[PDB]
Amino acid sequence: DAVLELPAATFDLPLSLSGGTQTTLRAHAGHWLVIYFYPKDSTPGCTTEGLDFNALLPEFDKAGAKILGVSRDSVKDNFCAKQGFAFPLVSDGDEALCRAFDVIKEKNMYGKQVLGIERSTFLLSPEGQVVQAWRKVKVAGHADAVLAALKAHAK
Repeated sequence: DAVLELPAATFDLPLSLSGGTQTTLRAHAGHWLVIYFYPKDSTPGCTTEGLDFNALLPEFDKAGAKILGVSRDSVKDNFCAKQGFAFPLVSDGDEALCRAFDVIKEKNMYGKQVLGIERSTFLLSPEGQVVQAWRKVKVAGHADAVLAALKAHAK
């Protein structure tokens, strides 16, 4: 079965691409979609997770999937966004997508409780079913694990 049920409206939330234009999940209907969420407060983790997926992108493509990286623009490095991944990065400006996937969590930051993204990834089928989820992700080996899961489901 599916491991998560998304509200249908999630699929037409307008998502801002790092370049300025927009996309939606519906635009990816018909192929597998990996959606990974990353917190803003860890630039090295952002960079590495993104570069790992970038290195595997041709393999993802052959296995019938696209990748979307998602975070939320916050006033509180640009280094990660400046890397140039060959898959889209989106800024979820109002946390609508993040909240749909339930990835916004409370964290303690030096005393202060704050809201932040819990690093998490979801694999969606060509028809939009969430077939597998990963939460509070350890970056090491993660992109490989997601690729392995995709091949197990799609083949």
